[PDB]
Formats: sequence, C-alpha cells, structure tokens
Amino acid sequence: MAVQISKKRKFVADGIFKAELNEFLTRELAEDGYSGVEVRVTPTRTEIIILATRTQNVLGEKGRRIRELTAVVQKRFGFPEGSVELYAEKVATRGLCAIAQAESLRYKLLGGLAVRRACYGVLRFIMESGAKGCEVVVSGKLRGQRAKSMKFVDGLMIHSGD
Amino acid sequence: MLMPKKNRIAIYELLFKEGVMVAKKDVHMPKHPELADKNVPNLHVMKAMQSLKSRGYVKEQFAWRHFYWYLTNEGIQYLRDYLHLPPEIVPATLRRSR
Amino acid sequence: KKSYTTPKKNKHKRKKVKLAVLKYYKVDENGKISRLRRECPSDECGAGVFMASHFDRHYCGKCCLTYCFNK
Amino acid sequence: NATIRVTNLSEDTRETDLQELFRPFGSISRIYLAKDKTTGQSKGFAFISFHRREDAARAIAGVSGFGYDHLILNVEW
Amino acid sequence: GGVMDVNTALQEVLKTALIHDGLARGIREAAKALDKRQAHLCVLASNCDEPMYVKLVEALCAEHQINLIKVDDNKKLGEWVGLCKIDREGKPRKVVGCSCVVVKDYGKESQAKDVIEEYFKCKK
Amino acid sequence: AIHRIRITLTSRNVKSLEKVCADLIRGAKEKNLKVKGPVRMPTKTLRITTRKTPCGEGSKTWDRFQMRIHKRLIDLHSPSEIVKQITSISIEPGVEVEVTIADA
Amino acid sequence: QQLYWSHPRKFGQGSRSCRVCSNRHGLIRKYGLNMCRQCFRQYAKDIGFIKLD
Repeated sequence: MAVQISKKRKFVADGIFKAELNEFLTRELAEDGYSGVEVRVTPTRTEIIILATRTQNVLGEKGRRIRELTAVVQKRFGFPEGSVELYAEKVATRGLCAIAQAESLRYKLLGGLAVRRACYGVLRFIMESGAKGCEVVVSGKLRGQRAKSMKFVDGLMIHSGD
Repeated sequence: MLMPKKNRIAIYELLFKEGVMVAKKDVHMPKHPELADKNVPNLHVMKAMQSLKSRGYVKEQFAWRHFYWYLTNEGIQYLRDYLHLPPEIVPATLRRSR
Repeated sequence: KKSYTTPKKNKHKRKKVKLAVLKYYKVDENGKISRLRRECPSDECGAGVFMASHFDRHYCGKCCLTYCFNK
Repeated sequence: NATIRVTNLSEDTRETDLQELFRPFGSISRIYLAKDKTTGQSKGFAFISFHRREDAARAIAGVSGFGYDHLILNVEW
Repeated sequence: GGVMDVNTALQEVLKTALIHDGLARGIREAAKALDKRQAHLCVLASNCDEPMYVKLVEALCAEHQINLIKVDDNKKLGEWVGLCKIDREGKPRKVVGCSCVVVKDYGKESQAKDVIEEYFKCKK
Repeated sequence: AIHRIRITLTSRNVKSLEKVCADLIRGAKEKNLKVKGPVRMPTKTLRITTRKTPCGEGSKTWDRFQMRIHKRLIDLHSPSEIVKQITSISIEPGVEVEVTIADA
Repeated sequence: QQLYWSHPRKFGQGSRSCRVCSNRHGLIRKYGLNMCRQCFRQYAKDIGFIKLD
C-alpha cells in the first residue's frame, strides 16, 4: 500500500476519475433527470453525491439500483472494499440545470413530437424558474434531406469576457 | 469449444455472487487478472455474457473501454435452476438502502 | 478494399475421420481383460487411456509436446 | 408524497434528535424542523428528506418509537 | 424416495450424481472411469450396439470392482438424461440412449442412494 | 511526546486554500502550541500547448491551457494526538492535507 | 488451432494505445496523458483544467 505518486500526477488522476464517472452515469440515468455529481473523499470513506432531479427512479424498490452502482465502482477502479459509499441528492430549482433541461428535451423529441412546440415548452419553464434569458438551438435535418438551424431565444445573453 | 466447461461455471457463479460483472476490451489478456482468477486466457467473460444478453437476462453498458453487465430478475431464476441452488438465495445483495 | 479474387485450392478443416470406436480392449475369456499396448505412464496422465500403437513411433495423444518414444 | 411529514413532536425534538432516531433506521438526507423563529424549540411539523423509500417501506412502526420520553413519533407521507 | 425397487433406484442415483459430477456416459468414458478406482457402480442396458461391450463390461467389473446391474429398455435411462442439466427430460430436441453409465461412489452418499446399493450387493 | 508535526496543505484554489490555513493557525495559536507560520512554496505551471484544429486544415492555431497548483505548509510542534484530532475536521472545500510524523 | 497470434510489441507506436477506443495515430504520453487530443479539448470544461489563458 505504497508509496505514493508525484503531486503533479496526483491531480491528473483525480481529474480522470471525476470525468469518467460523469460520462458513465449520463449513459444510464438519462431518463431519471441526471444533472451532475459532486465527489468528496472524506476520512476513510468515499462520498459520491449522485445529483439527479427525481431520486425516486434512481433509488428503485428496495434500493436495487443504488446497490448495483456501488458494486460497479467497487470493482472497476479497484477501490478497497466497503470504503465506497454512495449518496443521492435532489436539486431544487430545476430550470437553472441546463444539463437536465437539454436531456429532457431530448426524450420529448425522441418520444415523437414536433420541434417548435417542444422548444417553446422547455423555454418558458427555464424562464419561469428564474433566468435572465435562455436560448435553444436545433441543428440538423427536418422536412427534407438538407440541414437547417432553428434558434429560439428570449431574454438576455452574454457571449464575451470572463 | 468456444471454451471449456470449467470456465463457464467460474463466470456464471461469480456473477451470481456479486450481482454484477465488469471487464475490459482486449484480446491479449494473458490470464484475465482482476477476478476470475487465472483461468480465463482469452475473451471468455465477454463472449459468454453476449450470448446470455441475446436471450435477455442481463443488461449491458459500455463506457471508456469497459463493459458493465447488470444481472436482472429473469437471469436470477435461470442461473438459480441452472446451477442447482436453493429456491431462495441471492448472495449478491438483499437489504433496504437508506 | 475490393472483393476477393478466385483461388484454385482452398480447403478449410479436415473431417477427422469417422473411425469405429472401442476395440482397444480384447475379450477372449472372462473375467480376463486382454490389453494390447501399454497404458500411458505419466503422473499427469491418468493411465486409464491407451498409448498409440503406431509402430516406428509411439506417442501419447493426451500429451501434446512431450513423451514420444519411437522404437 | 412530496415531503415525509412528521407531527406530534415534543420541544425536546431537534434536527440532531431526529437524525439519530432515523440514521440507524435508514440513513437520511436532511431534516427540516420548524424550529420556532429565534428559538431552537420545535413547533410540531417536520419535513424529513429521508432520501429513501425502500428501508422506510420495510418498517413503519419501529422508527415510530425506539424510545423517546415514552412518546411515539409519526411517519406520514 | 424409492422403496428399493430396481427402476426407481437408478433414478435416485442420477439426481445427486449430477451434482457430484459422477456421470461417465458412453462406453469409452465408462471404461476409463472403471479402469480407474473413481467408479463404484456400473449399469448396462439392452443391446443397440455390438456384442463385444456386453462381454467386456462384465470382464472389467470382474477384475476391478463388481457392482454391475442390467436393466433393459435403453430409452428409459436415455430419457432420464438431459442435454446439460434439468429442464426437460421429455425433449424432442434430443434424446438418445446411454446404453451404459458408470457413476463415481454412486454420486453423493446421503439418503436412499446408500440403501439401494447395499440392498443389491449382499444378495449378489 | 512533543514532536515537530508538519501539516502540509495543497490545493488549486487560492481562496479555499488560504482560509483553511487560517483556521488551523487560529486554533493552534489559541491553544499556544507555538505554531510556525505558512511557508508558501513556488506555484507550479502545468502547460499544454496543442492544436486547436482536429484534422489540421485552415490557418494554423494552437491553444495554451494551464493548471496552477499551490503548496504551503504550517509547522507545529506539539503532541501528535491533539493535532491529528483537530486537523481532519473543520474542512469544507476539496483541499488535501498530509500529516507528517517528523521532518526536523 | 494455432501456435501463434502475436509477435513482440514492447516499444514503439503499437505497444501503447490511446483511450478513444484503442485508437493511435496521435502519439501521446504527456504527464500521464493516455488521452486523445480531440477529446482533451472536449474535457477543457471537465476537471483537470479550466481555461484561463
């Protein structure tokens, strides 16, 4: 159980764990209203706070899904056994959570629905929830086999500076 | 073969115990370290899970050169009878998550 | 990239001839069992399998790199 | 059910008291106790973000109890 | 299970013997099993094959371990085996006669398995 | 006994770093552990200078990325118990700490 | 079957592989990369970096 890697390499390996997880989860919790994570190592314990809007579908009946997820991480990155501990979290104010708003629009569209009325419906929600402004783009095909672009915009926006 | 009859058991029994399997995408793995201990010199995990997946009984994710196979209820019934196990045993997990 | 051009041979895998099975034990009177050629002597061999009667070559088929007498 | 609602709480009930009387009974995510304005005392309503539904479904009348001033708490959805 | 009748007795073998992995099906595997001391039981069945094995099996039982049983109608024991394990002994996908089976310590040694063989051995 | 115990901090965020150092210097000086101040070490540059264009075409452009790490360490000399007690608690941000038995 | 399937890969551009899918061509090692320059860009937002210059 030693020694330990250089301080320069210490941050890179943390970043790789922070990033890989964040795309692992997005391919499973897409329908559950995923919105991110926030990792924290704590004394002799890992915390992985799995942020999603509806904790219901994440939990499952008898906590099956959360049990699957913990057993995965325990084998995959070769964690010492029983150190890993998951936690869930529900976010309040869901219209500032761009990641979830975009991935909700996805399943509305892929569910089979018109584009204009869908874009309007998501727009007023993120405006209502609080926001100076907001924007939506849909670039690709529709009504033939040449591509187009469709912008739906309301309020303020910024594009330059820090 | 396709693979021995010993090495089938060692995958199907190991899956039943953790409730989940994971592996990497390679074809030059020499003995497959990182469990199944030193008796899979080839694909075998990936090749046997895929056939199992064809007939349902499991789900499969894939992300950054790593598989993730999630056992399901239907496969628990199958594996329970297939390996001649008690009518109510799940050693993978069974408790309420708080 | 482009399609394969004609060969004038190809043959895949031999059919591993469909020989009659177990005549390796000979019975002329009972309870006697008349064994022919010696049963394989290695520790890792079980010595319940026969060795090849392959004269001018004498070879255990359970072995696959070792134990080839020839006389 | 949007909030796990608890009533009939004594004035000895605090966020940490409920955290205790819930944690070995299924780990919670957060208590929201009506602490009186400018007073740590309770008011009688508590919203318990238990973060779970399974372990709570597994027992309904044990957590209501376990020993508290010879009183019993409410579990409600 | 059984009452120590010959027919229900050989069925009781196959159930726990499967778990013990004692089944040496086919004449070649039966021979290697009984030429070894791993075997403890031999069962034969009606001729569907050559008149050589019927002689030879008695000859092997003589020298090494006497234990033989003969029960006719190959299709009975042929039906009792699966294609892997339990899940259909009916099964028009494949069913075929064993014609001989050899079992190692007659499978698990437990209940009625012990009694069926001990009943036969003292009278034979 | 009283051992020279070194509390090393390391971070990438100057706010998150510095206030957590301050907390440990107050709590130490409060208990008169004869604490020695922060020794701020040179901030190090990870540089990555790579193409901005996949499948190079068009005007040749690049992109400078940088990460700035920070190190600084406070040296204490006091019993190892009360140090290892108080150190690991009272840390809000994602900032690392490494305790050393002795160095001097 | 076969008695070979492989031949020495111990150094060179074929014995290291990059993490896109086992992609290459795009020789990479830096500071412990093993990470593909096209995707490195997409992880500018993700942690490891935030652009500041």
